[PDB]
Amino acid sequence: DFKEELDQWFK
Amino acid sequence: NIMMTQSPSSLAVSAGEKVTMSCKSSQSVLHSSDQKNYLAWYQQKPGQSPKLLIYWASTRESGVPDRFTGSGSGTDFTLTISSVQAEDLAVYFCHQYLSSYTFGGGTKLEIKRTVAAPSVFIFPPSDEQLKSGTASVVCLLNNFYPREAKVQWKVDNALQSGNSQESVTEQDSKDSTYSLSSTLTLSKADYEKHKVYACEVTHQGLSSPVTKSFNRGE
Amino acid sequence: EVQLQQSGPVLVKPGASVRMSCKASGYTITDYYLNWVKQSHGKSLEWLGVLNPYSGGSLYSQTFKGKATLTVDRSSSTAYLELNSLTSEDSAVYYCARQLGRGNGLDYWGQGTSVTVSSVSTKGPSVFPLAPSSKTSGGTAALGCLVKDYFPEPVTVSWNSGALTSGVHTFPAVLQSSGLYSLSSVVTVPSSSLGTQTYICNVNHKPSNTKVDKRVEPK
Repeated sequence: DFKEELDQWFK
Repeated sequence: NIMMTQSPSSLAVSAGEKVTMSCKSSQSVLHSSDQKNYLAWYQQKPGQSPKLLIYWASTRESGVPDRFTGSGSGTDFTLTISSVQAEDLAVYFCHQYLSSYTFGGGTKLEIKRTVAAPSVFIFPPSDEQLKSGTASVVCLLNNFYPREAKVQWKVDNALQSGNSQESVTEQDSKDSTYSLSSTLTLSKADYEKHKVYACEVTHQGLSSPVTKSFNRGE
Repeated sequence: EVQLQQSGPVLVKPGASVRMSCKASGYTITDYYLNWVKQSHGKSLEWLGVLNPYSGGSLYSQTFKGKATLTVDRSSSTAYLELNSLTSEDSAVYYCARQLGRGNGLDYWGQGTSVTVSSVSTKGPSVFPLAPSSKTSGGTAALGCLVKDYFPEPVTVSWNSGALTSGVHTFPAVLQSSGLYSLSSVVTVPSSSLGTQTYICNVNHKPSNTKVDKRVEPK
């Protein structure tokens, strides 16, 4: 979901 | 998306009082990798940009006074102001950034103070505007409380209607008062047909209406 | 110190595109992420997306995918937001706000860019003095400026180039029957020094390129 997408994008 | 609901919509307290305001998320905002509630609080004073107060639900940003404290877990969050100051008037927003960022609807914090009657001023139209063919007459109500006030325009004691507009300021961050401006707009031809231009003000600080007036052409 | 300086207010026709800027100063723009947040009214905030100034990449809210585009000029320390296919509902103040990392709040916000989407023509206001006179209060005098008939919002008013702020009241604009706005800005000053102090209202209406410095004298 978006939360996971935020996780990966900020890495 | 995660929806944020704040309550109450607004509240008002005297300086020195304690305030708590609520922020509920439609689901958990707890980030698993660091076990932090991705929850933030912002203060937005009138005419200013938002200011970060709290993050991780309870961690106070550098430079934020200790009287601001955030608390809560799961879906129920709280901002507490231990001793409200006159400058604390703002809309307070909560903010989840676990998922696609969403903000609460805000809680508007207002200040209560003693009754203050307005100081009333009246301004004839400028000679510059009159030459253009319009006459705007301005009535000013300065630094009053509470917010409720009534302006009535009188032209040689005839009550006007439909030819004025007014607005009130935000609350003052220092003395907690309000100010109001009202404009009576007439054509130049109508303006020159009368003598006395008066603004009559009613307010809780006045036992009877206050009239400020001028004589046109004097 | 840290500053996020955003570009001035704009009027745009429905259907068109607009690009606004957000210039970082007082810190290295590549050390923080930069979000864009829309404020449609005092009690509303809506997130558009986030920019990685170092890499140039962006992550958009699903709501603004295909609508907003985030870019950056690292050499000029400036980030940009472009909005396309503008509708009257896109009218709002748009903030840029920096964010250190995934778990941080939006720790610093620009002053915002007011975007008005409308078919109404720009109009610059007239600026008229509100002159002090006997109609005074206990050693004080009120004076001001009337900023009449302009579109769109906002106009900003300062007094004596920002050196006079105490006792100033700049009132919210009123929407006139014509669809144009008017506002007043007033200040209370000592009556004793009306003859030695000079009071000038600085009226800015960027959409009409209006910059007026009006001196307000008694009578």
